Amino acid sequence: MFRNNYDGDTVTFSPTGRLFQVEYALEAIKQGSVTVGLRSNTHAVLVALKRNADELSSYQKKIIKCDEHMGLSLAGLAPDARVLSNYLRQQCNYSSLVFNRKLAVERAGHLLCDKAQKNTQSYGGRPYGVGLLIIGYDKSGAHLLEFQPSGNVTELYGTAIGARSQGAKTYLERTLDTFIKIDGNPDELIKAGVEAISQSLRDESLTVDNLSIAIVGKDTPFTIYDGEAVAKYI
Amino acid sequence: TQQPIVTGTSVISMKYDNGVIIAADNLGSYGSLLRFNGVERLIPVGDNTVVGISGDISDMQHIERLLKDLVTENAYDNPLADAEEALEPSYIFEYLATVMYQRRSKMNPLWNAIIVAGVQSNGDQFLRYVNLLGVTYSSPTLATGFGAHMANPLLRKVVDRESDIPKTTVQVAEEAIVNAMRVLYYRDARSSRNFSLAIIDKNTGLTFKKNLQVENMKWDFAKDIKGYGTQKI
Repeated sequence: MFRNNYDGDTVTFSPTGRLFQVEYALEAIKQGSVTVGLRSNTHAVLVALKRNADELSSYQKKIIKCDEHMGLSLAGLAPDARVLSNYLRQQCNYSSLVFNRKLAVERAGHLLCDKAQKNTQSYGGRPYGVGLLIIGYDKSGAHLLEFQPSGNVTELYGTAIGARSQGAKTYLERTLDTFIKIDGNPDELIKAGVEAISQSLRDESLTVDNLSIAIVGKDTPFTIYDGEAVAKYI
Repeated sequence: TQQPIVTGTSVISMKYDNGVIIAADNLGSYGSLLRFNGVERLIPVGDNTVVGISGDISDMQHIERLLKDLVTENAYDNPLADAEEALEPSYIFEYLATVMYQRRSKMNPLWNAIIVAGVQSNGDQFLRYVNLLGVTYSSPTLATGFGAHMANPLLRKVVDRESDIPKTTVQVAEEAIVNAMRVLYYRDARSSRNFSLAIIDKNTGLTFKKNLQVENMKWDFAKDIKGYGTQKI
């Protein structure tokens, strides 16, 4: 009731110093379907649940490659995800052309942060209402980052975002000690991931149609598995 | 730069079994006036790279500053700036090559020839050239300006093909370099007797030697050269 007076734009603090437009943006992510990210010391993996509109439609892509050694998964506003991942593609590319250097994942996260931040401090636009899980493999090894609408980017061993994602996130906390040690064994890291995302299913099952998987690592370029490519894990 | 004013002559360089050597004299000329004599034209970037520059000294100073800025920028939010995520010679090169070609293409060159020397993280020697045209090449030896004409032929007798590299020691390479510096002093009217030398070694790191002097010259025979044909005394 009181919140109603302070939530009109991203350029207005509430009397307790909240930015409700940024908080609302966070809620946009919960309208997306679940996606999980996790990693060991050799590989990083994404798992997504894809939605269809009905039985006549395709399922929507959730995973986007940004470079040979980097890509992401999304939950939330699809257009936002298109804008932010193109931006990442450009930054990776710039790093390569000018410096002959693969963009570090940590640096990718920072660039992403700064771009999203600007949308939260000026009148005219809105925060990005999408969540991103970013995996990569650079000179300092395997990485997983989570991006928030606030711009804030966090480095994690594992996480989940989107609808019903708490289950997977709990499972990843619970299994932490195990999955981070899955080195030189990519299919096993993938199995851990599929298992995690499974904790977020409510009366629904993983199929060759709805399950999307991505992996990157040492000697392993960012690869996206869909369709029959995911069957061995189901 | 539309035309060079203060200038440095040859930079020369070669690979050897465990690293690279690069040298350049300490002169800044002003036409035919030997104007400045403590001009350092070798530019270490971190512990793994040395950038040697010839040509317009104003443009050289501008490039120096670009390089320091890279070092500064690379360190921002970079917990491994002194390690895994330090600048590689290959990054410094690609950056400069990009800059030189851009400036050529705006008809406003940085009026220089540059050799970038160092060792990559995997221990590989790095040696590559770029100039005011944006022209780039590698070779087991590289030399700019006058040094391309007299130092290269000397240096290639040591490392003639890729296979000569692991057969070549610092000691041998350094001797070859110094001899070439003496030869340039003999025959380049814009050379100085004083020079700097840097070795970048996969094991021992960067060794920067300032204030070398050309030594052991032959002038002896000059006492016997009289007239230009028929004159006997």
